[PDB]
Order: sequence, then C-alpha cells, then structure tokens
Amino acid sequence: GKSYPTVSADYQKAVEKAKKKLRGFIAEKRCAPLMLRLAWHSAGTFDKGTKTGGPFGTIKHPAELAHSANNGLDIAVRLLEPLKAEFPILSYADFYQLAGVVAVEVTGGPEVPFHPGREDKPEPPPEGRLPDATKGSDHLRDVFGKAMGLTDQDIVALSGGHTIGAAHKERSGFEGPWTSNPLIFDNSYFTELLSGEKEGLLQLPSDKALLSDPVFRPLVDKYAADEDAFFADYAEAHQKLSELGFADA
Ligand code: HEM
Ligand SMILES: [K+]
Repeated sequence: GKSYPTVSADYQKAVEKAKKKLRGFIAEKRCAPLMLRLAWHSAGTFDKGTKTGGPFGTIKHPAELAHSANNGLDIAVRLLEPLKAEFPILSYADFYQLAGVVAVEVTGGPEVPFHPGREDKPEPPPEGRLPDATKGSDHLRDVFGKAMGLTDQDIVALSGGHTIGAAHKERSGFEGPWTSNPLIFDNSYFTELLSGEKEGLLQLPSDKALLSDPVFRPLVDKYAADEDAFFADYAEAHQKLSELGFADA
C-alpha cells in the first residue's frame, strides 16, 4: 500500500547522480557494511502505532547519534557529508537510504528498488527501539513486528545483512565478522549459522535465536540452500524497511 510522492525532474537527476557517486565512494572506502548499518539504524526506529521514527534523516542529529545502539555511526555520517553537500537538493533521509541500497549492490547483493521523496523530519525518536543483540525471538518480533510492522520472513532475511561487516568491541562490545568474506553480500551468514561456531567468526544471541524458533528456522534453511531465494526475500524486506512510515507506513 505505497503511494510514492512526485519529485521534480531535477530531484530525480540528483538521485541518479548520487547513486553513481555513492557506488564509487563506498567501494573505495570499503565502508559498505557501515553504510548498511547507518541506513538500517535510520529506518529501524519506526513505530507503526504512533507513526514516529523511521527513515527521515534524524540519525545525523547528535542526540540520535549518541544512542548507544548507534556507537560508531557518527563515523558514517561524517564520511558521507562531503558527498551529500554535492547534492543539496536531496533530503538526508533519501540520501542515507540510497547509501544503504548502494552498499548492498556494490558488495554483490540484490538490486533493492529505491523511490525518492522522504522528508527530513525535525525530531528524532526516543532511544531504545533498535534490537538488543542479547535477546531472542520474542524480542525480535516485538521490535520488527509490533513496532516496525515487518513480517517473520522479513526478520530472517534482514538478519542476513550481517553477511557483510563485523562487530567492534569499542562499538557494541561484540567483535569480529559473521563470515569469511565480510565485504561480499552472499548467503554465507546462514551457512555459518547452521554449521556451528567456527573460530574467528561471530554469532550474536539474536542470530542464534533464529535457529531455534519454529518459524525462523525453516527460513534459515531455505536461505542456506538457495542464495537466489535469499536475495529475493532480502530485496523485498530491505525495500519495506527503507520505506517504513514513508508513502504510507
Ligand atoms: C536482528 C536484530 C539485529 C541485531 C540484534 C543487530 C545487532 C548488531 C550488532 C550488535 C552489531 C555490531 C556493531 C559493532 O560493534 O560494530 C551489528 C552490526 C551490523 N549490523 Fe546488525 N543487528 C540486527 C539486524 C541488522 C539488520 C536488520 C541489518 C541490515 C539489513 C544489519 C546490518 C548490520 C551490519 C551490516 C553490521 C556491520 C557493521 C560494520 O561492519 O561496521 N543488522 N548488528
Ligand atoms: K559474506
């Protein structure tokens, strides 16, 4: 149920221009995982019942960056500011979601559809809406389902975003990559999850919760066996995530 706003031709030209420059910049800086995290932490604050939070540019606000869940994302915001300044017509809201789509693409993942038109909103949401890594399946459904309004399939697919990147003990406190190829967007997150803990590789309690939940576990198996199926479900979930509260909820 999305009705995307009309934006001017000049706006659409800037989107296409910005998309290309974001590819070059993110590939050069090797920061795709961090940019995906910035996009996801921007959007993941949406609460469907109140229609507050969501991907509306507030994460660049120092009050939102200071949330402990966002440790390390001020680096991301800073990295992007010079490029953003070359595209003054774009909202920060659109710019950060576009960076997220590009981060998935340049690491070899699916092409997530992107629609412009998000407005930058004045007030960041309250802290505490993003998921706690030490909790489990009920928690995940509270946050992805009851707050953001996403499905159980969306939760497992989006968890696969950890196929790129790593944790840092000075940011979350957790440390290391989930995969042997953490700048490559593939289904490796799920195959590692299934195989046991391997030395050097990370699994959060929130990752392991997927293995024991009766709805989540069949999806983990699907994705581990069929990367195309993962890509399809990932692309659907990321688009929905990136559009929470936008063009209708
Ligand atoms: C399912 C609930 C989730 C939890 C509990 C969670 C938790 C975490 C934690 C604790 C970190 C480590 C931060 C650090 O120390 O640097 C992290 C990193 C990361 N997260 Fe998630 N996350 C979740 C979902 C997501 C989703 C939905 C996405 C995007 C689709 C995502 C993408 C990433 C990425 C790409 C990193 C790596 C960042 C980097 O390499 O610097 N995560 N997550
Ligand atoms: K990977």
